[PDB]
Amino acid sequence: AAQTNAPWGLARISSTSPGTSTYYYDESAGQGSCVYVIDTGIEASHPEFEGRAQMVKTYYYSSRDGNGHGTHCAGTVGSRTYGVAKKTQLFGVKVLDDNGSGQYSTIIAGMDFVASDKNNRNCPKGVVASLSLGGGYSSSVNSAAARLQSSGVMVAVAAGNNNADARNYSPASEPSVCTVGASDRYDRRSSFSNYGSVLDIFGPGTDILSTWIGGSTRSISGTSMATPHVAGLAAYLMTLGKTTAASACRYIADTANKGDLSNIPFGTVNLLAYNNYQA
Ligand SMILES: [Ca+2]
Ligand SMILES: [Cl-]
Repeated sequence: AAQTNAPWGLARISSTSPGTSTYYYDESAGQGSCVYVIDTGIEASHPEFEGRAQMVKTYYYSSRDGNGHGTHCAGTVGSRTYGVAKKTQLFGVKVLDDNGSGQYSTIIAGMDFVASDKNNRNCPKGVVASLSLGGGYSSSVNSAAARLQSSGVMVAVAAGNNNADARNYSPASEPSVCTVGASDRYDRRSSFSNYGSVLDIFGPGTDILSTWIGGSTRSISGTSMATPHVAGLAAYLMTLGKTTAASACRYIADTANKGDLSNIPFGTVNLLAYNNYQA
């Protein structure tokens, strides 16, 4: 299949060079897989989700997404127009309030919940978790992410928007998970993106068009936007049976476009997520 006039991020993730506008992908579209979006929630009623999204847990007075950050990320995972895995199942875990903030005790609880809840769900192709959040270093938050990954869940986390080494940010600094950096439409490192040895892969994270609350859309930037590209790619590859949750991040790195990115500090991987689709 192909999506003409697709957002640049999707087209980039299916091409070996920048500047294209079509998104080539196998029509399986991650069907059978599940992606947990641990964020500010999801506007499950958005027409772009086609009823494939639903809230499963909130730690606040409502499960409604009053911020839009979570909805934006969920859309890059598998919305009809702006998603990587257009046929995946989306589950929303609300660990951040409508101001995009939340305590580490809540975020940890949210991750333990996904490790157990997946046993109630029908996900024969695998389970993915997308965490577009993070803060200061914390071994407990790192430990929770490692537990989630260990439980058989492909965990993807944002590297942070500090233009610094991700070693001082959690759960980004947890080596056992997949830490995603951000790049712009010209194969340059996003000026805000963090770097470091702990980074595993880069993704489109500058000027990313996706769904927003109110049945609308808008373009924002951040490693929060690059992580869902990788999460959706994982669910996509896992449906095709090319990798597993335990080795997905490694498979994406071995099949990535290498050397295309610029402004990559020495010691940081120069890898760009890529589906390697052939008709
Ligand atoms: Ca890693
Ligand atoms: Cl913990």
